[PDB]
Amino acid sequence: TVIVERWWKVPLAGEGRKPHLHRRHRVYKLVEDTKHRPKDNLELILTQSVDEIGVRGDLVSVKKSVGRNKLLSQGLAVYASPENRKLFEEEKSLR
Amino acid sequence: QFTASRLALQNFDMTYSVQFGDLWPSIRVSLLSEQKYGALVNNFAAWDSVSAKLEQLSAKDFVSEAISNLRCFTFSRGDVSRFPPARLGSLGLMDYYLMDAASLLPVLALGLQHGDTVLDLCAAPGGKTLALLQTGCCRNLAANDLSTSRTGRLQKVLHSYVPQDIREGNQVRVTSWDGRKWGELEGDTYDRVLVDVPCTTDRHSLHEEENNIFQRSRKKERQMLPMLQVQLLAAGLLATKPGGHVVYSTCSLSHLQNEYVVQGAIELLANQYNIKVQVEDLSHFRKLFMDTFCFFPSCQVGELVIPNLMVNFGPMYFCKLHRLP
Amino acid sequence: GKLKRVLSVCPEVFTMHQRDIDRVVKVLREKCLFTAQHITDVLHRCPTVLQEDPNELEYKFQYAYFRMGLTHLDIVRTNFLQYSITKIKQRHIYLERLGRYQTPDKKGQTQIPNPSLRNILRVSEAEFLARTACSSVEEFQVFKKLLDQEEEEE
Amino acid sequence: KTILVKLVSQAGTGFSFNHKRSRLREKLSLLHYDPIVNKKVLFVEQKKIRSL
RNA sequence: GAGCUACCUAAAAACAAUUUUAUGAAUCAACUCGUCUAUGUGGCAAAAUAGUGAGAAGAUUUUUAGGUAGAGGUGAAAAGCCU
RNA sequence: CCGCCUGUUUACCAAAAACAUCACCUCUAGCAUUACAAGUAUUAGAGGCACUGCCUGCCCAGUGAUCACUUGUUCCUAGGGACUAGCAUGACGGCUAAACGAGGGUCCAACUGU
RNA sequence: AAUUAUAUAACUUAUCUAUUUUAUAGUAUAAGUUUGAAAUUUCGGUUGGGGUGACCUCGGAGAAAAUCCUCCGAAUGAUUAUAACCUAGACUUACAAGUCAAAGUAAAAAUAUCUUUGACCCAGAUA
Ligand SMILES: [Mg+2]
Ligand SMILES: [Mg+2]
Ligand SMILES: [Mg+2]
Ligand SMILES: [Mg+2]
Ligand SMILES: [Mg+2]
Ligand SMILES: [Mg+2]
Ligand SMILES: [Mg+2]
Ligand SMILES: [Mg+2]
Ligand SMILES: [Mg+2]
Ligand SMILES: [Mg+2]
Ligand SMILES: [Mg+2]
Ligand SMILES: [Mg+2]
Ligand SMILES: [Mg+2]
Ligand SMILES: [Mg+2]
Ligand SMILES: [Mg+2]
Ligand SMILES: [Mg+2]
Ligand SMILES: [Mg+2]
Ligand SMILES: [Mg+2]
Ligand SMILES: [Mg+2]
Ligand SMILES: [Mg+2]
Repeated sequence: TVIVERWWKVPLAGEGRKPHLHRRHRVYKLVEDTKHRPKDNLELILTQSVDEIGVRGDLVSVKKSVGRNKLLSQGLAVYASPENRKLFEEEKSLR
Repeated sequence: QFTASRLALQNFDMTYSVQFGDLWPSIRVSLLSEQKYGALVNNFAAWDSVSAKLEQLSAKDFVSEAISNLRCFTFSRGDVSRFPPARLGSLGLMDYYLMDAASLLPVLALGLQHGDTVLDLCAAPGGKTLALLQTGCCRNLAANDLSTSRTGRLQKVLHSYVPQDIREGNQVRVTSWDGRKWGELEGDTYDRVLVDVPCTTDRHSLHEEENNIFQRSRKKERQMLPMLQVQLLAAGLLATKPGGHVVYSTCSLSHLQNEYVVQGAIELLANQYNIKVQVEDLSHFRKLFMDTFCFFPSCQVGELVIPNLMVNFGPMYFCKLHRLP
Repeated sequence: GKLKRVLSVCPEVFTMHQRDIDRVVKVLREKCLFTAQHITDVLHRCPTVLQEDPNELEYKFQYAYFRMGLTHLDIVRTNFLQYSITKIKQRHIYLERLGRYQTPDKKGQTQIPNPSLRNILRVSEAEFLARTACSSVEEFQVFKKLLDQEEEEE
Repeated sequence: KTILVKLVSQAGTGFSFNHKRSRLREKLSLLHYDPIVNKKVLFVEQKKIRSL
């Protein structure tokens, strides 16, 4: 997402009121474009055996592209939500 | 919309080509290209130290080699190496003067004799003075320049090189008055006098855009140059004592500004004032300096020097005139 | 046959990346205003042009177009681009200072007939100095060094 | 040509004043009044400011 | 705002007599245009009238309906024309 | 004299020597479902320019002569190789050419209240 | 001419997909670079009207306190044993800027002579 910032100051409006804007308050400068940020990883718990990643019940940190396109869409994995973690850990312990 | 330099080039092509015939291409190329400088030691503090340093660089004094009070170091034949900039000496004077070696010919061939007095009619900053001051072992001297700022420029040069004690002697006096008017003031005063009339400065004229004699406004000034040159030469001829020597020097190549100027001075001197000037041959001088200088003997009067790429030290024209009475 | 000569002189034409080939062609078209047929002629005649980087080919062409007053056809006919810039400047500048060469005027006329381009470049230096310029070999060597100093100062 | 240079007090104080010297001669050094110490002390050239 | 004018689309229409031939040929009406002179100049007319002139089977002329719109359109280029 | 010719133009001060025009020349483009075009290099678009014949036509690498050297352009180190034999100039003038014109001039005859 | 220019045309780097064992393909977008279809804005003064020339600030000399009157020079340089702080009273002057200086205090054992540029804003440098 593109994030912008005013060049010109906007005077304070008050507590319940809204500022009145002028045509000079429509000039912006770009502070950041989020698409260029370093990428993160996605946490998932495997539900079925898969090559080179794991077998079952093991949390895996994967690239967002792979996790959203292959594992979750095909049903091989589930979100590492607190509830999903709790169910899988109990099954592992009993096993 | 021709620039000043283009006008200078156009005028030279039409005339110099005819005068010099097949040599014009050789002369033309050697002007537009780089010039060669010759280092002249200051004697004084730099008599020994710098001369050894320059020799270690293989730069060789042509005057010293020819003799085999003036020593000027020059590079080998066809050597393009430059000279390092002048450096400040321990004693408080500048190490050496870098100038066009050919510019020193009028001094070398002036036949200096001890116990004399000399005048520089028009030497604005010229080393022709500073070099003379080195030659002026036993000579009172005087300097005159038409301009004001250029006169002060000379005095600054004198400070850097000439030690004060010598300057304190009356040998160094600064004046700025019209040369022709100066003739009336001091008639038959000095044995030897050097008159360097303002010339076309062809080398500078092409190179320098500013204050070029070939500008449209200065056309009248350019046209009248020969007449003014004659007036200055005649005034010096009167000023020199009976039996004195004078030398007429110019930077230009024009036949009009070299032979006609001197012939008019001799003719004007010959008739009106009942005086005779007899020229002194420099042919032997020509042969001695063959190695380091390039020239052609066609000119009836004077020893004109031309620029050659092998030895790019031209152009210098200098004629010697001795007043017999 | 055109491919045969190109392959022999410039074996890397196939290896070169797309970007490199396009820039050489684009310079010849947009900046040099060469026609479609001439472009094929130049590539076949002097394959080494492809190796040469841009911003040097453009300078070489403009040197002839403006300073030397040559035309598009003359450049193609004589294989001007084949020669090195150092040779062009060393010889042309020497003649110009001597007064033996003149840039054509606005009208397109020259007071003196200019020397043929083949005599300037194609012939050997010894013949070029002896015949085209009628100069001395030593003078040219001095001039080359003097020109080198000027470029260094530039 | 001449160059403007900054002479710095060698008293341990930072006091300085600007002087002129020709670029041909050597670096300058001088005696001058130092207000903070209230004595005459040496000032030695440390930096070049501009060319005039 | 293209009912005037510029160019285009669709559907229609007119061209006698004479000589040549077999045609952007010829003489000359209808019809289209507007060379030259006089009258007129708040005129019959905000560009006309009277004579005299150019073309007249063709790149001809004419009717009906539709299209292109102003930072634009149209132009056998007069910086012409678009109430 | 100018323009090849029939045509066109400043509605309301210019109809012409200007614009267009057959002819000739340069440049750009290898392709489909709304123009070009239901088309494809003898095609399409953009631009210049009278036609016709007639003199003037020269940047092929030089000399030997399909052959050897000398050049040139490149590399590998002043030596050593590689390449240049699958091609081969051009730039003006005087021309007009009969016809044609409400074009701009000169002249003879006739004619007349100019 | 100055200022811009996701008109087009190219590239490059990311982003998103494919593959590939790093790798070449592409690309509903963002950031750069290259071209420039266009867009907004302007046309110093005195010299008859032109045409070439010039000239516009400060100082010196003549006319003598006028001039488009007659001339020369300046946008520094050299030497300096290094020239502080504080403060009566004055010159010059539309404003702005520019000159000279007693007493007191302080360093030393008092002034460097030659003799001529540029406001404010806004950016610097170091301590
Ligand atoms: Mg209609
Ligand atoms: Mg109608
Ligand atoms: Mg009929
Ligand atoms: Mg009409
Ligand atoms: Mg007719
Ligand atoms: Mg008719
Ligand atoms: Mg007809
Ligand atoms: Mg027109
Ligand atoms: Mg007009
Ligand atoms: Mg209207
Ligand atoms: Mg016609
Ligand atoms: Mg007609
Ligand atoms: Mg029409
Ligand atoms: Mg009209
Ligand atoms: Mg007509
Ligand atoms: Mg009319
Ligand atoms: Mg026409
Ligand atoms: Mg007509
Ligand atoms: Mg008659
Ligand atoms: Mg006091």
